Amino acid sequence: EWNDVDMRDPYNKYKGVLIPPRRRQLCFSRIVRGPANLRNLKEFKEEILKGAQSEGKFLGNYYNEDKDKEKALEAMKNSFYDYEYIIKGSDMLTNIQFKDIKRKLDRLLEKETNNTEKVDDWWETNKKSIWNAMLCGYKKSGNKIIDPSWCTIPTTETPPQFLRWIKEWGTNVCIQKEEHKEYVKSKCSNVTNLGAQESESKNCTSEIKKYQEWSRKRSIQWEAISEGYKKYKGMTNIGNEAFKQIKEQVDIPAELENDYICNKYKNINVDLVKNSSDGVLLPPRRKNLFLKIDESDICKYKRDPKLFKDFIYSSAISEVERLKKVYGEAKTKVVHAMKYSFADIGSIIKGDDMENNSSDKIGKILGDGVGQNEKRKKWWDMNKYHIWESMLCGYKHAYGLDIPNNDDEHQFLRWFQEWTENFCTKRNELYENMVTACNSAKGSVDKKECTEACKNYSNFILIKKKEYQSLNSQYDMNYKETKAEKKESPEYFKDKCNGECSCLSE
Repeated sequence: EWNDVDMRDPYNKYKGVLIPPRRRQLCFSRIVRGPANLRNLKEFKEEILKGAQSEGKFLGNYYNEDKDKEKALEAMKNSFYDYEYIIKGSDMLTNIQFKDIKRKLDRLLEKETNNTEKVDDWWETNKKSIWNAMLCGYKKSGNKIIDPSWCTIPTTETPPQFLRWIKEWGTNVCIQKEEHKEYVKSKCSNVTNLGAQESESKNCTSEIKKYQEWSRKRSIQWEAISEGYKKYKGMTNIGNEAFKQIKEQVDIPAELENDYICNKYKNINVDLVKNSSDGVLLPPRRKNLFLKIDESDICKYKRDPKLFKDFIYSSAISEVERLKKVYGEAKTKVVHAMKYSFADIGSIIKGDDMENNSSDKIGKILGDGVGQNEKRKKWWDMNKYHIWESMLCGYKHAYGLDIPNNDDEHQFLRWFQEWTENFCTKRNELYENMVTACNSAKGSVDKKECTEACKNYSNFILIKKKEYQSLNSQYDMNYKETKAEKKESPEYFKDKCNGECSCLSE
């Protein structure tokens, strides 16, 4: 059981240390101390060896109790890490006299003012002895790295003790969280079927709710331990909120009744907007999209998908970098352009939209179908999340989080919505320019600047019909019998914005 107070009381240091439930209970065969005054260097070494052998035996018995495909190895490695910390603490731990008195007696008996190098070498010798305690054990008896007639794992080098403790705590907390998630997902897995009533399996939700609060108890506790580490360091989610929140799978029945990660983008480092249109218009981004065909990596994609993934990552990073440098400085228009680029990339990578090179690339990489891109959809979602995190890091570094639901809509419909938005922006800009140009001004015209001011707007409106013509063709795509119209087209345009379609379809 998670006994926070039970450890806090004897610790008397306020540190938030919580051992796992399996590592906490005990094996009672071991005795805290045997002989009272029968203490000698050789006798003390023998007693420590016996304790280590017994501990290994109980670890093996527990692993046999588990009998898991991979949990056994994780428990084995954690046991070695914990015992290594205990043996080579070389500092103050939660031991009354388990190490201090032994070290004092060893230093007093070995020689007058014995050095700590002798104790360190003795500890390393004990580690070697615990490694060799198998005594050429049979392959069947012990489970280790599988080799012909020799099932053993190589010795693991000891990293820094501070980093080693950080890693052990992280692995413990993670393993706990995956185990809790597996337990919650196993039971009450099916919620879509007969999930209208919460009382049918409400308990399961309560369980996750309990887990949720337990997760909270972890979070603060984790923070506490972090603080302690800050003191001792003296020389598929978006952020930490996901740890406190619960998976979306439970949201269906749950309806209401420091910067190390951010440095990965840096570690992985390495006129289009002002172009004027001259039967289908060319979008400013898709016209100069970075989708160059590389025939030198065609065979590599078939041989090692890893190279293809690395190429995809590099291309995405380069495209996002060039886009951010070419956007400008205005926050709102820059974010709108980023959303437009994201929609364009999602559409292109789905293999659904007039481009032959993209279709050939998709076919060569996987030979995708006409419109089946579920794996492509998930890949696009992951790439969008990665690009969003990279852009957040870039913006934070340049100037000192969750993706909005507006961009999460269908890419095909969002693409027309963003056309409507940019058309409205252009209309407003032209209106303001024409009002400011010569509105205050009044046979032959005296100022030639405004002779071509308003007319272009009409020509632009003519382009509108062309777009409307394309819109008409787009309507033909929606006019199809299958899902011909979920809700009326002009009213759909009006309601497709959260206040941004007031100037749209007016």
